[PDB]
Amino acid sequence: MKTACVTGGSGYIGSALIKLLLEKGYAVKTTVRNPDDMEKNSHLKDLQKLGPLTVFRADMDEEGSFDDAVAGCDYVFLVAAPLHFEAQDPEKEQIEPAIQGTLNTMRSCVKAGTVRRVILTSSVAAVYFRPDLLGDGHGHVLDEDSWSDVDFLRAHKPPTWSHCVSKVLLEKEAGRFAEEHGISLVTILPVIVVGAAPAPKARSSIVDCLSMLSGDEAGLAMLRAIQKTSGEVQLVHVDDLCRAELFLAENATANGRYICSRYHPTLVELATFLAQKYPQYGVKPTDFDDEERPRVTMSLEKLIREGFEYKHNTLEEIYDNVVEYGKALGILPY
Amino acid sequence: MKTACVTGGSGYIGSALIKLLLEKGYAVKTTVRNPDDMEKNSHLKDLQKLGPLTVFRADMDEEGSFDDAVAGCDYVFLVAAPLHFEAQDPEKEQIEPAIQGTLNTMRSCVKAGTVRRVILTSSVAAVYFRPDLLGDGHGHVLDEDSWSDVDFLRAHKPPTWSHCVSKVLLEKEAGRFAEEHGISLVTILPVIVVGAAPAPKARSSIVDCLSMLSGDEAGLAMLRAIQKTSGEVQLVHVDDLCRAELFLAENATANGRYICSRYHPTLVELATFLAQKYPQYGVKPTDFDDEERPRVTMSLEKLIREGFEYKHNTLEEIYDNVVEYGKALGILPY
Ligand SMILES: NC(=O)c1ccc[n+]([C@@H]2O[C@H](COP(=O)([O-])OP(=O)(O)OC[C@H]3O[C@@H](n4cnc5c(N)ncnc54)[C@H](OP(=O)(O)O)[C@@H]3O)[C@@H](O)[C@H]2O)c1
Ligand SMILES: NC(=O)c1ccc[n+]([C@@H]2O[C@H](COP(=O)([O-])OP(=O)(O)OC[C@H]3O[C@@H](n4cnc5c(N)ncnc54)[C@H](OP(=O)(O)O)[C@@H]3O)[C@@H](O)[C@H]2O)c1
Repeated sequence: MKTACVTGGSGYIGSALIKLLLEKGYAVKTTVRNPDDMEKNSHLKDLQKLGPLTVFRADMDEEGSFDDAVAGCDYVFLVAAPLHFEAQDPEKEQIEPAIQGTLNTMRSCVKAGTVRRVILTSSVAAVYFRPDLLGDGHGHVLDEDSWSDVDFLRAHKPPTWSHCVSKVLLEKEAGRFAEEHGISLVTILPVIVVGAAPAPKARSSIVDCLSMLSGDEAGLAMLRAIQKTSGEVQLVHVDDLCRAELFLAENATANGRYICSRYHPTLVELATFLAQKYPQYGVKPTDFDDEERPRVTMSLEKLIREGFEYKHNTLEEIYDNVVEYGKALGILPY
Repeated sequence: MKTACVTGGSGYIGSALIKLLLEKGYAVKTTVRNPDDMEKNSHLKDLQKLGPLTVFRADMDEEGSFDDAVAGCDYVFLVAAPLHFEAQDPEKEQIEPAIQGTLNTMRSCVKAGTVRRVILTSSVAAVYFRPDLLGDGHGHVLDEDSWSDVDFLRAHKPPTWSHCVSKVLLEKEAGRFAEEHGISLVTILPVIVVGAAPAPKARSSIVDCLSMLSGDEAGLAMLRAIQKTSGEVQLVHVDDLCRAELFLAENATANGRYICSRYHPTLVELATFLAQKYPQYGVKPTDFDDEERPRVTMSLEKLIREGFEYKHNTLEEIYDNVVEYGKALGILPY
């Protein structure tokens, strides 16, 4: 019956979203950059056994190249994103591409004429950087009215500044475009995403949410930075994120942007849980002892108030299947 | 003018609910056991300044004494309840009287013929005691389908077992009665209640939530016992509880029982916050350095799902005015 597009079928979240859509009885069109690279897209053949799944070549840097994948779709899920933070001149090799790639895909949706709603996958990176509140000494519950401070980040350019900036600006641009062209756009703002997916070359948050077990120094540093800034980390199961995305597509009254987040542990509480459940990795929870900081946390109320239900509600349920995914991926050594 | 009854106007929560009802424009009737006790009831005279407030003499052990107080009321808020003590026969001295006193007030509610809805104040004490969930070493989120285990509590009679049993059995019986007589009954289930109220002789949870500042040994043990069991405590501001009670009376869709809770700190997080904001009391957060424990927490979703909004959402807003209240009561030395 209904048809939907997912950009970046080879991606972590995009692969998970394709599965849900097929299981839910959708015809699905997805885009990858190199449909012939079976090292990254071998899962697509398996996913085709669940329902009608069509693969298209596309690149956010090639204008109009999403025209065919998005043609005929009732819903489009803008999941793919550059995400190459790297360095150099981020304003031009990260921020401007991200903004333009988003507008590229948006134009293909207007040219299709069929798209009843675009669902954009942004990030709480576009929510949390509030230099008027961080450093306050007080706790804060941030909601969807909160936007990361682009001006402050451009001025001081702290590490990873271009990530929050890309997300804020691509979302503002996509929203204006949508209003300009009369197309319905809804945005979901995930926290750290945890869980298994079909993608065979996923890295992304799997590396970070598993870093206590692998000892990956970049994942560990990313977790500690979030905790020192917000007094906690925030986690959501990929399958809840996917269901929330589909929920926003299918509920007519859905409107605006939505935090998607479920469990907010401190690092010592997360490490204690992993050490007890997976002792083979030798986690030492005291490695993560930290002061009790004021909590700058994410409000969970918007999706809930509108009738959505998370199914992975405890730490145990959020980590129900990610460890085996990391092992299969090679992210974990055993 | 809509009219509502609040049982136990001398009490902590009862007084704050009276105050809310008046500000919202209700005609309020309330009960106490000695209307002439102006030391204990001075606030009832002060509250007549903000709206119509009539005081009656009633006792839950005295059949029919609530007839006049609930007569002509659209809503009846059953806040009053006998306080817990340690009895040689908690079945005859506590459990059975708690049931009967609840049914006593229920009868007056039908006999009045006007009562559109009864709001019962129970407690998460009727939710949390789940021997499997508490003992299995895993985290859990309890919701409104969870009931404290009466059979287990009777079989093994841990200290204070009769409190949870009294709340479960009286809620069950009140629900049976309401069905059998055609009166709408909604039940609210609060956690530890924090904040200033009009009552001049209030103790209850004010004692417990200030016990870190006061040194009160029974309060500190109460907090520590909850942390030992659940890995945390659960707090809600008395004004949100009062607004939630009113919300459940005025929304015809409301149905069943509702947890009322908002902020769930560990003891060391609560002590750290109090030490930093109230140094004059010499709180030592390290006194609460617990190994931590699996977290058996409360679901907040039911009231949110049905449209209710909490106003005290950070730990600091939950403690926005209770320290001054404990001083005015003499619970806090200075
Ligand atoms: N995972 C989390 O914890 C998290 C949290 C918050 C927000 N998000 C956001 O959710 C989205 C999905 O992220 P993810 O975790 O699934 O990471 P991912 O596995 O790296 O997915 C990124 C996708 O974008 C594709 N892509 C990048 N540049 C492209 C381009 N120029 N043209 C076409 N495709 C391009 C990638 O394909 P190639 O590999 O072929 O380049 C890939 O499929 C992202 O927008 C992320 O920023 C994720
Ligand atoms: N405060 C919390 O953290 C919390 C948490 C969960 C549930 N609750 C429940 O919420 C309700 C209000 O509690 P509270 O904090 O406001 O404690 P409270 O200040 O002690 O109020 C309890 C009231 O019950 C009245 N009462 C006791 N026996 C009575 C009787 N035989 N007849 C008539 N009245 C009687 C008492 O009036 P007298 O002075 O005349 O005895 C008293 O005012 C309670 O049902 C409690 O179980 C409170």
